[PDB]
Amino acid sequence: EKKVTQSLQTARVSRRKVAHVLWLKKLQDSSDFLQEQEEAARGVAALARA
Amino acid sequence: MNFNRIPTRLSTHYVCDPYTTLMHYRRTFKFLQALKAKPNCRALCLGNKNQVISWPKHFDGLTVVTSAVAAQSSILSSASVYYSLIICLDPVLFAKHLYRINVPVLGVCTPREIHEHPEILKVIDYLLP
Amino acid sequence: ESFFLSLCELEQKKRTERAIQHSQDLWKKRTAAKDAHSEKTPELYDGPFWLKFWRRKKRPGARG
Amino acid sequence: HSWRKLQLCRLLQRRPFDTGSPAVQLACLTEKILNVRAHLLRHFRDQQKKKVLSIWLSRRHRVMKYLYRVDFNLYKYVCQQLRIKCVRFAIPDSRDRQR
Amino acid sequence: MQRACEMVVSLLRVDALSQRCPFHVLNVQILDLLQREGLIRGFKVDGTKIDILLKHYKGAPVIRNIRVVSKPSRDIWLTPHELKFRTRFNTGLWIMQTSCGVISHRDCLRMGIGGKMLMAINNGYQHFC
Amino acid sequence: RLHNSHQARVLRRRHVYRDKHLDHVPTERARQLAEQRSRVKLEKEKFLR
Amino acid sequence: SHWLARRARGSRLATGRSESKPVTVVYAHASSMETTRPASSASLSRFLSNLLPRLFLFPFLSPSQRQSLPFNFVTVDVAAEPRLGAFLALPSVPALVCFYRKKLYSVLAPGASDVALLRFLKEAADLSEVCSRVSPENVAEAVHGARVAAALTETEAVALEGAWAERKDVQCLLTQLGVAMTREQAEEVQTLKNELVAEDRSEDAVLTGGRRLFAELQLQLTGDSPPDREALSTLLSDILGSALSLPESLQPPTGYAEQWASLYQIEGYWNELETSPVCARLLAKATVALFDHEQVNLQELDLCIDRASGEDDEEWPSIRASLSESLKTALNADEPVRPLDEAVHYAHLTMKNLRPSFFFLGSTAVLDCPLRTASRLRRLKAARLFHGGAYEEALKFAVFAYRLECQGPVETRRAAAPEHVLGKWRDEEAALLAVDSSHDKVGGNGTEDLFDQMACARAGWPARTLLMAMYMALGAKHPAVQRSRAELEVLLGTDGFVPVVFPHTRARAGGKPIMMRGKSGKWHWLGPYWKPPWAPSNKARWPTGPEEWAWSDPTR
Amino acid sequence: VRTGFFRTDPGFIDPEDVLFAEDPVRTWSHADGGGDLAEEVLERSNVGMGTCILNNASGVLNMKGLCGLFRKLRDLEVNPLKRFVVLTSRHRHFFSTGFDLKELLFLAELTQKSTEKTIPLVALWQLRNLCDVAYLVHNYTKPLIVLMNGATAGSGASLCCLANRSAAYHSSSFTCDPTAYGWIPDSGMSFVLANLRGSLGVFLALTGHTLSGPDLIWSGLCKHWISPEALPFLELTAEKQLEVSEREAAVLLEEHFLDAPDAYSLDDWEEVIHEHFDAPTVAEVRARLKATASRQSTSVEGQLHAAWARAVLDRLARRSPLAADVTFALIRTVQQLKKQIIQDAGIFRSEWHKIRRTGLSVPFTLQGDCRKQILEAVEDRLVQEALQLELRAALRLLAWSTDTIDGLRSECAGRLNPEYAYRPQWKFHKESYLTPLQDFFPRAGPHISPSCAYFFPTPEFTVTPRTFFPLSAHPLIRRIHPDFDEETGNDHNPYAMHKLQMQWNHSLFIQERMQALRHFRNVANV
Repeated sequence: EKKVTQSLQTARVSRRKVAHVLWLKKLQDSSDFLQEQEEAARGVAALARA
Repeated sequence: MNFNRIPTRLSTHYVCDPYTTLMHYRRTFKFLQALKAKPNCRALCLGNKNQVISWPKHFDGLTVVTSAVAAQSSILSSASVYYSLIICLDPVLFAKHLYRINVPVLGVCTPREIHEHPEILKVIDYLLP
Repeated sequence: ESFFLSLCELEQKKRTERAIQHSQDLWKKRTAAKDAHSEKTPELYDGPFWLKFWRRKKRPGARG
Repeated sequence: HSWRKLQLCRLLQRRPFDTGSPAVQLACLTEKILNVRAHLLRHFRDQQKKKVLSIWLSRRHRVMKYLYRVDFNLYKYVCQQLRIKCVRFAIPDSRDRQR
Repeated sequence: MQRACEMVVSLLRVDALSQRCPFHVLNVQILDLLQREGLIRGFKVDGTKIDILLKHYKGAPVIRNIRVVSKPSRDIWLTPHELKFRTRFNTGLWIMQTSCGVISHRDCLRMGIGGKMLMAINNGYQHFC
Repeated sequence: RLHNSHQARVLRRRHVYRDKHLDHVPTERARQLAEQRSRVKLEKEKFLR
Repeated sequence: SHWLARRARGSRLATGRSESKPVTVVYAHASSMETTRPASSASLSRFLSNLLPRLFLFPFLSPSQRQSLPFNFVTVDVAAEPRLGAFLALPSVPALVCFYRKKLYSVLAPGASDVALLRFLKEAADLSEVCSRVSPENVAEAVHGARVAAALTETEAVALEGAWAERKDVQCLLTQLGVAMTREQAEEVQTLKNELVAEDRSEDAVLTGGRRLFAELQLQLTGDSPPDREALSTLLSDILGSALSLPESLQPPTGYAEQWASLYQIEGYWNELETSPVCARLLAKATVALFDHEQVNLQELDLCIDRASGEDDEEWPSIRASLSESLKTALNADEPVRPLDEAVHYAHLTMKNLRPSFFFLGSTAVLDCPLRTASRLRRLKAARLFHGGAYEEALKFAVFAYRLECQGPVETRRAAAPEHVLGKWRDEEAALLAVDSSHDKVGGNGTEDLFDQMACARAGWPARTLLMAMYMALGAKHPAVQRSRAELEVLLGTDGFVPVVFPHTRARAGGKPIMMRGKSGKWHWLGPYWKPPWAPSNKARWPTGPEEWAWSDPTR
Repeated sequence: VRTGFFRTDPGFIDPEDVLFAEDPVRTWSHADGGGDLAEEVLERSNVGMGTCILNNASGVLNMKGLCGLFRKLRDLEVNPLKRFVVLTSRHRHFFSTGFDLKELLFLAELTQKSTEKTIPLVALWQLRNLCDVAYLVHNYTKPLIVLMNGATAGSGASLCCLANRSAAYHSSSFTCDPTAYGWIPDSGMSFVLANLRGSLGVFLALTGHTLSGPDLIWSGLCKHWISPEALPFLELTAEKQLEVSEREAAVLLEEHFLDAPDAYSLDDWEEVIHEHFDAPTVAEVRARLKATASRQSTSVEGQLHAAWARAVLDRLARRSPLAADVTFALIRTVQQLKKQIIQDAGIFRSEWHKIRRTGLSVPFTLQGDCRKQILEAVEDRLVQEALQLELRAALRLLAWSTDTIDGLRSECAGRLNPEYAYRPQWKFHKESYLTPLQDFFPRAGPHISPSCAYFFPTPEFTVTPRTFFPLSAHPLIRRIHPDFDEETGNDHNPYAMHKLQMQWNHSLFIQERMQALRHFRNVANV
């Protein structure tokens, strides 16, 4: 039965990380300076390639 | 309206439950019948002024201790000559005086009184809830 | 064929089925309770402290 | 520190979530002892952590004593992997500090 | 042995219908001896605890005294002719553990076997160690 | 069992593990489980008459 | 009746819609608030209307354009659909949400750049994938024309061209592969795995290695023919970072800081096996697949299982004589002794530190003992059924095979819980006298008996590991797994057990709180909130509980 | 009053009354030897009285329970410091289901597998133990208060109905339908049924009619009506039994008798039952019932009696004819013996009623005492005769009645599987069954196994004299004994007491039964 209990503990841990990933997603969206800087870096890369 | 502790546990009262009360009645009825079947026997009745004016405050049993050295002496010491049954209604008040009294005692009291002063069961012989 | 033995076997089989059902129900209940406990966030005890309980009154002197 | 303890656990664990088996307990206690020793080397004025370190040393000693009797081969393997002295408890210790 | 020396406390309760004690097979056997001797009304085994339903008579409890003889830090053994002298002229129960089980000192004396003296129940004032 | 010296403790061991959680002792939970495999409280009567 | 409305639990209008495409793009606007005033929502709607038909070439929008779009385009009004508004929870409007098969993926918020908008559209199209896309060179011209109709720079043209010319990305590929794996789409999983394995994507190895390995493993397992054990061995070794837990036959044949940092180095994908249930399930399924051979003949296996009983000494010689070479090889083949995720890096350690057994005297192989042969036949059939899909029969046969070894062959043929379980507190003389003759016979596995399994935690038992792997590969919540576990408990006769364990001591290290004497106010040990072990319960000490104005969640 | 509640208001629930509710079973939790509450019979240790509780898991009675109860009752009876005994059950829905139907089926198959069909020692031992326990229950020499606190199926109600203080209360069911599975009343059940007015007992045993509540009191099965709350009260208050004399204690026991409700289910049916069941034969009973059904009477009473007769015929058509005939013969024989005893004693109906009334209370007058003596003698004779006849009939049924086996099989199948309610398809001389059994002694029926000769040289039930005072190992305590013999110096016969101890022992019996079971299994091969 320990093995069956292990299959339960994996699900319990996985759902705990699912919540944290959502929290980071909110923090990323709130971050606009980071997003604009990354877009500017991508544009600079395209300019260098051209 | 209240600012005190709120108890969480309630204690039952087996001594004053329905069946126990019925048994009390059945057992006391036989003793009362046997006592009345005999002649020239008087029964004393004791209570409190606040639960009875007309009733006399002095009787033959009362001793009326007046000295400090006599404080420990009981006031119902001589009731045994005159009476063959003491019907008490204030066992808590009269406990020290009904202790080891040489006449049968029939006490009437409430479950709260019994539980708060269980020592009254050592001075009561018959109980009528 | 012994009807006594056949009845004993049938009794055992029915008892086995009932025990299986009861065990499965118990497992489901316990697993649900523990999953709910895990899902719930740690509760923070917000009541009074234990300064009165820090001290103990044990039997005094020897013999204690 | 938690990452390092997780790596040691994954090395010495019975199964994926085994964290209480005496081998994993020995690994985690060793890691905690090392972390507290580094912290003390930095904050040499933190006195309570020396007491905590002594307590954890005693706990690790008891865990090693238990594991030695319970599983000798695994005890040797754990000591080898952790690079710690493989103390043996075949007979009771001595009252001489030189021994 | 520790569990029995603990159960002494649970057995020596007064003004209680029943009391709990720690569980152990030795405790169960001593309780069997006590019930066969009619010193307790009964007992119940519930996991880590045993609930002893005590017996009373005229208010006072049947068990009036327990004297511990064999403690976990010191065994006490007796030959038959020493047990006879030590239990001389006493109506109390001296619990003995032997190769034949947990029995009374009277069974041990009739069997003439060497035993370990655990407890003395209602032995008054009679002890040597 | 009095003298639990080193030799006594070594000689007194039935098994590597003492799985106290695998012992069998009668229990009220066990009795209830047996009955369920196979409790209503009642109020006292009053005897008014 | 849009799925968005169904999820919102209502019938709110979705004017966009008046084989569903996998990706749905929701355009949330608030045109109802300002009908006479165009506001910014009207301008954005005009830009999108003049942009999408130009970006996507077809030889709000006309029906032809709506159909030709690679994604399902639906428009909603957050100011007129209260249910959808709460469902979307959009902080501001106008906005563009993207759902990948009824799952939120990305949200473009108001006031975004043209480059960001183009990247959003390109990503939606890629995830979704008569139909064509404008060339990245002409994307700038298309955007400029759309802007002119609704109403360029040197850097803007380059940015737009690069963004439109970029190919699929790691997030898109990983999400698609995960969904395909959960859907058991073999051809999809294959194509996506090949694209991920493509050399140009090797730069994303740190992010794609685990998913790639598990996709390979899932493809190998889901292949119609029984999985190839040799092929599975390589992937399993890669995933586990070692091969010491594999069966022997399948196993392939200086500075201070460096030495002290080598200790914390483990080379297995353990995060994924301890976090992702799909990965652990796949690992257990792979162990189950390894638990059987490939040359076994179906009819011969069935006949041998039917004839063999595990004890029949009058028929065992005929069975052994009639066994074929291939079946005998399969029976003698090595099989796992512990779960592949269990006992890694120390399975090589030797075990050293009983009574009569059901197994034949001097037995050392499967064929030596009749019981072991029947057990292995049942293990083979159970694994075959598990691979096929007959989970119920697979679990049944696996439990029967394990019980043949744990209990006696007669007690397993009974197919019922034991009549009496001896050894309890009270033993009845009826049971003691009916205990039969196979009473001292005890054991399992074949070399280590139950008395050895009890003593050693590293002992192996393939029959036990078969069931453990099946349970792990199906899941605890699986109805079949729950039924099988209940049946196992009942049949073994250990149901209804109530552990009785004493409490631990209330002695704790360090002592009790002490405040330093003098004028410092420092705690020599512990603080003023310390709860002594000899203290009542929290519920006892705080009868009222949380007040109505306390915070339900104490996290800051 | 308009919306608020009042105590006088009907339906007013008392919160304290609801809160203080208790589980009835938990009153006997502290009653065992080892404390695990697994023994068949649990004895509580109390001052001045004895308390025995039946604790079988299913409420069935087996040899282990028989032996335990026998030893406990004998010890309590001999003990003079225990002025009275109390008997109850720890079960939820049953007080006693009677002897084990599975055991009966096993004994029947064991008997009928043999070509000669000899009576096995296990069967004879079990039946003789049952008879001896029933006689002890009836003849106990102390106030024995036995409460039927639960349903009583089969023949398990005799242990209560035979006691000095048989008692009933609400939920005291009584379903004596032994003929449903081809079996007859036993353990004094026939005596109890025959001791009822008219043919009420015969009607009950034949129709399997269930009487519960005050029906027991009004029928006469149970003397008194006492609530279970008295039993703990008696345990706690039995210390004045030793402060008052024996007769005073016996009268003190009566304080716990209550007044039962006047309702009686069969109040307006005793005459009809007697008329239809006073016949000498079940064939005549069936004919009378059919005539009543076909009376073609449209009156109210006519239609009521026709419906009742149809119901009785339907309930009788599904039973075993042989079992019904044997039960009728046994009960009628006991009733006829009682009538003959009364007629030969020359006691009229009024005097007999006044004598019977002495059994419901302690007689305070000398004439009442003499009447009680007469009642004791009559009941002793009747119960001994009923036990002997029941033993004979049961032994012969075990050997010859295949309907017994089929009925037991069907009863077990129905008990296990609800849909297995299928009724067996069934296939008479009173003397053939009631004649004396043949024994071995240096008599027409089935032979008994030679092994029986050690314990029972005669398979005929007979009352074995018993001591009424404790046996000591000390010479003086032995000497003061009333059975003390100056010639030998011992207070008993050690040679006979050895056999008695062997007879009352479950280890020997269980070994014998397991060996018999193994031989029965080998009979499968041959």
